[PDB]
Amino acid sequence: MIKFFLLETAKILIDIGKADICILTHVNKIISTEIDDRNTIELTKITFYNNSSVFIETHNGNYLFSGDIGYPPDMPDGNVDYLILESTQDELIDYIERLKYTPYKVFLVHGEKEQREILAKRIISKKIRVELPEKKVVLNINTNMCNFASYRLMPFSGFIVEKDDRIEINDKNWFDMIWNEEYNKMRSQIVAEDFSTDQALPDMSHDKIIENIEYLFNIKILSKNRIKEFWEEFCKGQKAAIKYITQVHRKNPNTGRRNWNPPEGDFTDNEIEKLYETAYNTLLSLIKYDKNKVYNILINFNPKL
Amino acid sequence: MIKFIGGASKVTGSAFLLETGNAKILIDCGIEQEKDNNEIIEKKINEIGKADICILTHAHLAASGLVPLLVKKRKVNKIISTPATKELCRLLFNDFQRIQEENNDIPLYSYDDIESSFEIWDEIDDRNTIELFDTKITFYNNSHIIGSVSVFIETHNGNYLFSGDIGSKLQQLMDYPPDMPDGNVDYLILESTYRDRLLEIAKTTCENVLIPSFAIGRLQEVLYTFSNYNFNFPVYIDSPMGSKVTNLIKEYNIYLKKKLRRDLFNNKYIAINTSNQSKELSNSKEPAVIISASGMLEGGRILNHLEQIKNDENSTLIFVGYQAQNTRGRKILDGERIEKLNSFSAHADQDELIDYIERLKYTPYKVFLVHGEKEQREILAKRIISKKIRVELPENYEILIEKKVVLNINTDNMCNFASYRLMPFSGFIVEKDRIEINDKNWFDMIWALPDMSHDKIIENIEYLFNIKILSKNRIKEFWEEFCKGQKAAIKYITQVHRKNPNTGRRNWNPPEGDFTDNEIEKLYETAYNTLLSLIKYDKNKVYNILINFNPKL
Amino acid sequence: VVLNINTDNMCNFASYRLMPFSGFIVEKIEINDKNWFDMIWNEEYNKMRSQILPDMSHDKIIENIEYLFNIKILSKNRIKEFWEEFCKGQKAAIKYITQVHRKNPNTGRRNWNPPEGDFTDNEIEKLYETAYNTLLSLIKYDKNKVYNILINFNP
Amino acid sequence: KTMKKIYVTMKTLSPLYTGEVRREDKEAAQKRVNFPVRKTATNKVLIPFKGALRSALEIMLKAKGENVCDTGESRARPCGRCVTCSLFGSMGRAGRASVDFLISNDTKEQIVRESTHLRIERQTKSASDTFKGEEVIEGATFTATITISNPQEKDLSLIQSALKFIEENGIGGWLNKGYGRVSFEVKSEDVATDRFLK
Amino acid sequence: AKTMKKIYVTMKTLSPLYTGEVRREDKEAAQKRVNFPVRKTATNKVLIPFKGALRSALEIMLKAKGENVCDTGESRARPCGRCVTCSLFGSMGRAGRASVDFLISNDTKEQIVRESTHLRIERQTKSASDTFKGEEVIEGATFTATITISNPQEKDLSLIQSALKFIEENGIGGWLNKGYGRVSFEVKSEDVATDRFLK
Amino acid sequence: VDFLISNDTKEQIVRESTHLRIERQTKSASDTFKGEEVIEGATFTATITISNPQEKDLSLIQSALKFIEENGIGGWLNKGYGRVSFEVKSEDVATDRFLK
RNA sequence: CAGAACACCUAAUUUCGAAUCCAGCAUGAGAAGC
RNA sequence: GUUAAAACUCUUCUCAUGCUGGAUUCGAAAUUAGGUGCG
Ligand SMILES: [Zn+2]
Ligand SMILES: [Zn+2]
Ligand SMILES: [Zn+2]
Repeated sequence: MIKFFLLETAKILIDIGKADICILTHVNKIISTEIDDRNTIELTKITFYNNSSVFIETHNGNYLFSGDIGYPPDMPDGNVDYLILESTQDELIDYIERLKYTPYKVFLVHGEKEQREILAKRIISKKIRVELPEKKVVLNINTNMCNFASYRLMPFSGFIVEKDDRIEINDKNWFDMIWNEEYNKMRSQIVAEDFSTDQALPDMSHDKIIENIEYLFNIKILSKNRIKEFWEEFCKGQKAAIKYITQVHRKNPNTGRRNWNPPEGDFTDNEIEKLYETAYNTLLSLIKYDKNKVYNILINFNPKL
Repeated sequence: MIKFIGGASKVTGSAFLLETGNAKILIDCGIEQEKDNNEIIEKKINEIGKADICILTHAHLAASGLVPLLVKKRKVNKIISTPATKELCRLLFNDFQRIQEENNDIPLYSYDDIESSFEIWDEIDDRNTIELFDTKITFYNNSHIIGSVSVFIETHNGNYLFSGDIGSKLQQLMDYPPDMPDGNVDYLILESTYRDRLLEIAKTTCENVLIPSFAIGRLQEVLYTFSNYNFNFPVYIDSPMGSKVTNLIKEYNIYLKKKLRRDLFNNKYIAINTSNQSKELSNSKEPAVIISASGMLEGGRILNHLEQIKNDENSTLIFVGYQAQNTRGRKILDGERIEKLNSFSAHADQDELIDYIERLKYTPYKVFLVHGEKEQREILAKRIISKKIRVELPENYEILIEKKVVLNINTDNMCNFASYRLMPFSGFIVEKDRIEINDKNWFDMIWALPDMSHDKIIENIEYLFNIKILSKNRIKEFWEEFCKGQKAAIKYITQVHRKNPNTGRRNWNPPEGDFTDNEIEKLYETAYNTLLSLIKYDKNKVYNILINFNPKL
Repeated sequence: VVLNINTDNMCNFASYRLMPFSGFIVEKIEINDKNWFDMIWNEEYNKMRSQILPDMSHDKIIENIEYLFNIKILSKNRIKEFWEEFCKGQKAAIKYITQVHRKNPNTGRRNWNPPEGDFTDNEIEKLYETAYNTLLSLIKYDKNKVYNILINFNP
Repeated sequence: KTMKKIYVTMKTLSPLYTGEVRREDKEAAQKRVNFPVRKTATNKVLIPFKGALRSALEIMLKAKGENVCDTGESRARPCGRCVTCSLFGSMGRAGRASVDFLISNDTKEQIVRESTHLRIERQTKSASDTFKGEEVIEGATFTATITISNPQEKDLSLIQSALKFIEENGIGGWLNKGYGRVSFEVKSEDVATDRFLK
Repeated sequence: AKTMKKIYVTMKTLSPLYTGEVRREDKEAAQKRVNFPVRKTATNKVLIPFKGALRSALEIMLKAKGENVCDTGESRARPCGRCVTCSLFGSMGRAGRASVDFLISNDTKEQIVRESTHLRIERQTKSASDTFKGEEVIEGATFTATITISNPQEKDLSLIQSALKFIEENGIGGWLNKGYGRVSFEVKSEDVATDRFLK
Repeated sequence: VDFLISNDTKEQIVRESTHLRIERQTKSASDTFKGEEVIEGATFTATITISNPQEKDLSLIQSALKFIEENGIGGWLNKGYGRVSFEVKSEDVATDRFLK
């Protein structure tokens, strides 16, 4: 492509950095008339043509830089894909028209706005497209059109998002979706009385708590993750541990299951329910004690916490 | 990015596969007959591979003959054409399969295959842009036959115009000038080339004929030519499938020439229905003109009259179509009265193709000549080169055209909320031929159907919904025919409202109440005018109107 | 700097009174919520285009939602879908609740889940209208109270 | 542990019509027939069987005076305690009797024809409305292999009673006009559920 | 070991087939058109879970035979690690030798998946009480999977084949009680070397 | 060996999913859990830099990638998760390329 | 520049496309060279 | 012009294993192949 001239494929400069410059009239190497007209050079076959023109045959596209035109010019007799033409009027026309295999897109350069616009309109009326010059790729994720003043237009206000590889264009549905996601993440960060004043509980002895916790640690009801989340919910207060054990012990009315891990053994249903309420009452009696006492209770089963 | 799968002579398989990375779009998957090759056709369809969509230009076998075979090896997801092309393909596939069973050739596909091709057969009419796998597809009329289109596919790497077959000036039932894209065309895939005499020899045979036509296009144009010139003797259609195609072009007259969108053939065309009436009209010695479609005198009904017409020294045989090699029609045309008419030609000549390229908005980058005979393709390619346009012939067979999207606004004022670099902007998505976003300062730099008001449409649809004439099923079907396009919905609404002369019944749902005929017919005309005025509205506006009464579609 | 948000539902984490709060810092230095944004956005969405409820007490609402949850008219699926429709705006939740409550003139059915329990038809219609009025009053409250009501029933 | 296999074979005695449910096959077929019949992609004929069996047993056991739930009422929750919930399913437990579709033994072109039905004015005695529907001919043979996972003694008797009620009333649609009057042949056997182990 | 067992499993669908969509975004995007979407790929194919069906089949038949096989279908149940299915499909201690794939179809969703309509006929009055549209996979659709056993024993092909006949008997996924999922299986296994790709 | 970085972000290619545990008798959903997973057709990019390269390193790395194609990458490999396909573009490189 | 095979008349229309449960556990948190 | 200066807490080890979106619902409810004509 050509940047306003640097034409990569290399980075050959026609009249910046890492270039093979080809000066005009009217870096690593400078190519000019040595090679005369009618002779080809390699670098991408480069051939110069007299003006009174650089012709690069690449792998994709055959580029022609014209230079200033004053008199019959000299044009290639092969195949042209891009025609880079200066504009500062009928001389440029026939210079275009008298060339075989008329180019895909021409380029106007080195002039004011009015002359370039007049020549551009004259070339669209000849049915050749023009470009009038004055990076992450951009993706329209949009979806209605208009035709105001012979432009196809859409009234849209939106968001531009910038990632490491692309820039996307999104509407309000994306912003609503991410706002709902972040609102759900923000509201799931707090419970009303975490890490606050210490707050209707059964009471039981320390030795019975040791016996019950050891028995529900042998069979897999009170486990290491259960003691870990129990200690983490106990750190954020008493009511948080109350809410956590009520959530764990909650029997769903639709399925009849609780969040305890089932015991490893041959217990029948009534005994499994007795072990579940035993775990509930044992941990409820455990929330009564001081934090260091509960830490000394639970370090003997979960050494991490 | 386009592969010409057997695109030289169109025999034993032909296809245009435009693979665009995210879609294997397929054009003109058809078979041409020459009259053991079926295995090479089978190898070529297995060589095509998975195609995401089988675009269809026209209803001839050249472009539409291998569609249930692509369904058979299950290589095609969706098959889209015009509705006229869809029902003509129904008639084509049924008749072609019956010919495969009659000639005892091993059947290429099956009747169930034809049906399962119509399971996945979507349809749109002209100037209906669809956004399929980042390719915008549009249909334009190319005047060949009824429902025939040229395909305009805008992919991110370029705009491709698959022209298909182009009509001539002598085509009477269509507009002559073929519709073109109003934007830039990069690559144009063009298919190369291959009336008073009929009336006056009809005089010199009748007052003192047999016409072999083609059932799609040719027979209906002979019938319309005889419809414009009312002479004295009568015309008979002794062709079943030609009569069905004639009835469908009467049904699909909204897809025709604008003058003929108002019956059409102004009666006086006695069509023979059964074979006994055919034997009667064969044995009928009255002076009459018998137009009928068998093709090239090889099989069909024509052959009931052939013997009677052949030995008759007063009769004549009017070849209005081309006779292909090793057919009985060719064997009677060469000599091994006989008249041949060359004006009845659906295919355009070379000068009409030069006209087709010249009224593009931009000169195309490369004109890909594909089908047609070799020498005509050669001389046509030389005349394209004389117009300074690139040609790639399929025997002889490259820049890159990227449609880039530019921001053209400030991106420094950006923030973070959810690990996203978002910034709110109000701008204008200007679309050049390089989609451009541009701020409001740029905008300040820049700056048949009846007609009813919106509230009248709302109140009339609400009234007829309460009266049960308009229904949720009716609104859903009308929305499907309207998402097809405006003309398909026009045809649907005209077909519903039309009163059957033999029975006196309209396809509208009857009103619930104590309405007397006159009130019932006035309510039917109210529904007709209301839904035509709805047809005149914009598609999103039609959706917002119809979502109130039918909550789904 | 002036906050344009009422400071309700205000949790108690130690000696730090707290609210998770999402919003925009407008430097006009005002701090408004998403609602101002939508009234802003539709503003440009009609401007640039131009250039080219009942009352119920908060005790009554939670009592009615508890009663309808016990007879399974207001299910978890229903509370969740009402929450997603309420997050898209008041008008979308109004349209969704009107769609759910709508008696189809052909079938005679509403989109509510039928009540669990032996009820007479008139009482079933009263329960449907009770659900309609309760959720219609739930549209009237702001988002932070309508989640604090619905968190107890569908966590 | 055993399982019960009930190989049922339907012979059609009065013409059968079960409507096509697939929306694509419907809209592909609603330009030729106004009432398509239910068809496989392999061109066989499909009849639902579980719903008709459950409806027959629910109607009969409700008439007998048993404590069975009515799952035909709109958005009805099955109880999970009755005989029909044990056999065909409830919201907590799946049903023991896995009931297959009635796959025809013949292709559509051999058992399915295209009939034209009318609607005649009572005063005029003239054919006012006309329509076309696909129907299954008489003598067509359908099959199913009803599989019961945890069988009791009465389940085969209930299946045979439900099949006799289907022979009484009919399967498929258009039952009041006389469509779907069929006959069933039953071959029952108890099979070990470890019998494919080798 | 030095050998591995590859069982290429080809499924032909004989009855209608349904396996419900599990991705919440895709299911919620499909509930505006169908009440029961099919579990579908992002490359528009159809995938079916296959390890659980084989494990359930083998556990039912081996529990019926009398073998000491655990039930990992019970609520939060742990596999013991000594069963044959524990050696094949897996246990909490060590992973299973058999590496069962999803059943990816050989055809795209627009060619095998159709949208159908089911009803709820009331027992009296014979009317349509409820009506729901669900997606299904047609009969004759072909699915493919590869079961990969890392340490083959003599009874690995036989038990996989017996589980495949049980899946043919009872159905692979979805509404198995209404007649959905009755399918058929072709099996082409091959013991491949573990060092095959090195060369 | 570099981490396999996806080209797309989480809203494009990561979907949460419903997975089940079903009782073998009574055929009822016993346990339910939600798990995020990466969709099919998503592409990932890695760069393996081999210093002091021997002759067989490309062959061994390509053979290991065929083994990952046959077995899988990530978790839940027995259930069918993580079956992928690799494409390798090797390039011999002098270490002094940055020293311009 | 391609398919081609005793009489009619009709082969239309409508309604539903929803509801509900579940989304939990468990184990591992270390070594060794420099 | 700092008891300075010189020296990279480096190497080794895949969040893996166990769990099937399953269960509950019949495309059926409306409508004569009628009329036409002499064994
Ligand atoms: Zn043609
Ligand atoms: Zn029950
Ligand atoms: Zn085990």
